[PDB]
Parts: sequence; C-alpha cells; structure tokens
Amino acid sequence: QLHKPDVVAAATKILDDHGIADLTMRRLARELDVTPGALYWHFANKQELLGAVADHILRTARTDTADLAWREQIHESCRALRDALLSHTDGAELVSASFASGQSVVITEIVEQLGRAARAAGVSDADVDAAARTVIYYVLGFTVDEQSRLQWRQFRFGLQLLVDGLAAH
Amino acid sequence: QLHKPDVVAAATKILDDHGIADLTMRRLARELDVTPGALYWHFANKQELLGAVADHILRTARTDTADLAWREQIHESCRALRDALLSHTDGAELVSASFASGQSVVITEIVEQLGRAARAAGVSDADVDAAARTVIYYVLGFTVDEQSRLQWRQFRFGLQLLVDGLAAH
DNA sequence: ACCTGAACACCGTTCAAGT
DNA sequence: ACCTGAACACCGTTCAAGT
Repeated sequence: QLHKPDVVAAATKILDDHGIADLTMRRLARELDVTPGALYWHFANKQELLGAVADHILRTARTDTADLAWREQIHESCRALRDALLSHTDGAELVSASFASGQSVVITEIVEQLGRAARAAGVSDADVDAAARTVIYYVLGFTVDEQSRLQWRQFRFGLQLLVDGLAAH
Repeated sequence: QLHKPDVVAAATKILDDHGIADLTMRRLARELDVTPGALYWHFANKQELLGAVADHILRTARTDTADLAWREQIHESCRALRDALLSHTDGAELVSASFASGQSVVITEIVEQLGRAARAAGVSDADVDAAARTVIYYVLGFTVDEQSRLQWRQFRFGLQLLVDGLAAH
C-alpha cells in the first residue's frame, strides 16, 4: 500500500542521488515498482509532487525566531533556508521552482516569518509583502548560483545590503 | 538557406505567441520547415538556442548610463530590463533560465553595468560582483512572479531597499 | 479505493547518409 | 557545408479496466 510519504521519501532519494533532471514521474514510479499512472491518484501532477518534495526538504529550514531581534530574525531565517537547500542536490532549483509554482506551503510560511521581521523593522503595512518577497528572491537566486558552481559565505554581504535597505523605514 | 537570426526570430515568435513551454526544438523546426536535427548544426543544444533568444530579447534592455548618478544608473538599468522582459510572454523565465545556464552574454553585460554602479557607490572591489548579482537576483525573481500573476510598480520599493543597503558603503 | 495496461501526444539529441 | 531520415532513449498525463 502506497502512501504519499512513501513517494516523497523515494523522490527525495532520487534527488540526492541523481539530481533534479532525473526526478521524473516515470523514474519515480520505477523506484517504487508501480505504474507511472499510479502516482496520479495521490498527486495531481508533477508540480504538486515537487511541492511536496520541497516541503519535505524544508522541514529543517524552519527555525524559531520570536525571542530575537529583527535583524537576527532575518539572518537566522536566511541562514537556515540556505543550509536546508545546500544539503540536497539541486535543492535550490527544486525549492525555487515550487515557489514559482505556488506549491510549497512552508516557503510561504518562511515568507510570512520574514514579513513579520520586516514589519518589526518599521516598513509600512502595505509594503511588507514586497519586502519579504525581496529577501527570498535574493536568497533563492543566490543559492541557485552557488549550488551550480559547487556542483561543477559572502551570502552575508548581499543579505546585509537588504537589512540596511530595511534600516531606513 | 537557414541562418541563426532566422532561427532566433522564429523562436521569438513562438515565445510571444504560445509561451516558453511550446518553445521546443521540434516545434521550432516545424515553424521553419526543417528537420529537428537541422537546428543542431547551428546551435549546440536547446540551452545555447535559448541563450540566443535571451540576447535578442534583451537587445532593447541596454540603456546608456555613464553620464548619470549611481542611483539613476541602477534604477534606469533595472527599469529597462524589467520592461524588456514584460514585453514577451515568459520573457523573465526565459532570461532567468539563460542566466542560470550561462548563455546570455548581455545579461552578463548588464551585471557588469550595475557592478560599475555599485563600485561607484563605495563598496569595496572584492564585493562588487556579489552586489551586482544581488540586484539582478532581485529583479529577475520579481519579474518572474509579476509576469506569472499578470498572465493569469512597487518594484521600486524592493529596488530602493537595495540602493539603501548600498548607500552605506 | 487504489493500481495496471496501454495508449496519446509528445520530448532532446545523434548520426549515417545524401546534396 | 548544410540538411534529411530515422532512430535512440526517453517524457507527462489519462483512463478504461481490473482487484
């Protein structure tokens, strides 16, 4: 009997072992000894499946940050994210694609978490979303590039550029 | 007789008309009445072809910025980029993918152009590259999200956050 | 409910062979 | 030089039918 965490575990193993291009619905059915159209009972499509793989990826990226100042909130969040991504082959491409799809709920949670920190820094209520997104655009972009180069930090510099744009309200 | 600008013109028409998912080597050979393995004489692969399509996309995004202050340099560059991208279906996904591939020479030119502006603002010589990349991570991320939502600004807010992180040296 | 069989409509890339 | 034919080794998704 096949259950969703079966699937996500197996696809994660494919990602770690072979990269995001070898993560295909057919190959994933091959590692579970099932028919490719089996997976479509549990997931609506490869997008939803990859979003689940992103959530499983990022279970370790959520760190508690409420008893910390609004700069340590940001830095600590972004550090935890980047370290969750750098721990899986093409982790940052996968999570970035799920964020552009709309299929990782915890990447949305992390954007809420840093939106709170942007608020707590003085930006107006109507510009909070824009800011938080700004931050994650940066760290997703950065880790994609970084994981590229590695597979063939001064992360803090680019991040501090943003926390300074934020210092001014 | 088939020449590279033939190809790039035709693929651009496919992108405008149908989106980046319908831009496939086979479909592109179909619009040129050629065999799919014809395109592989002129381009090494779909990556190189898409980089060429990105360069043709971004011929309009280069604006002259040497007789302007280092904030108008940034704002003007980023405005020109975002407007070149928003003028083509999935323009920002295409250009973003070519930037992650390493196959648009003018996206590299734009990163040089804003690297100069970051220099001219006081950041150290060893942190210039990091900064410029930071900027384009932001505007590529932003326009991807924006073009998503449109197909189904407060750009300036996120950008000013960065030019303020930059004000401090 | 949950999965198989089998099809539908495609992909990128290569490469001998023709002109 | 530049292109065709034809193959190689794949894709995501659907859906009747079985259990």
